[PDB]
Amino acid sequence: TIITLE
Amino acid sequence: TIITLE
Amino acid sequence: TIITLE
Amino acid sequence: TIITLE
Amino acid sequence: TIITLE
Amino acid sequence: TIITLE
Ligand SMILES: [Zn+2]
Ligand SMILES: [Zn+2]
Ligand SMILES: [Zn+2]
Ligand SMILES: [Zn+2]
Ligand SMILES: [Zn+2]
Ligand SMILES: [Zn+2]
Repeated sequence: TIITLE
Repeated sequence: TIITLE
Repeated sequence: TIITLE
Repeated sequence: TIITLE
Repeated sequence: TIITLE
Repeated sequence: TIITLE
């Protein structure tokens, strides 16, 4: 699982 | 699962 | 699992 | 922002 | 921001 | 910011 917030 | 918010 | 906030 | 995975 | 994985 | 993994 990948969760990314830039 | 990939969740991305830029 | 990867969680990233820049 | 809310991201939830159960 | 809330990120939750159960 | 809250990050929770149970
Ligand atoms: Zn993954
Ligand atoms: Zn995936
Ligand atoms: Zn991983
Ligand atoms: Zn919110
Ligand atoms: Zn918040
Ligand atoms: Zn907070």
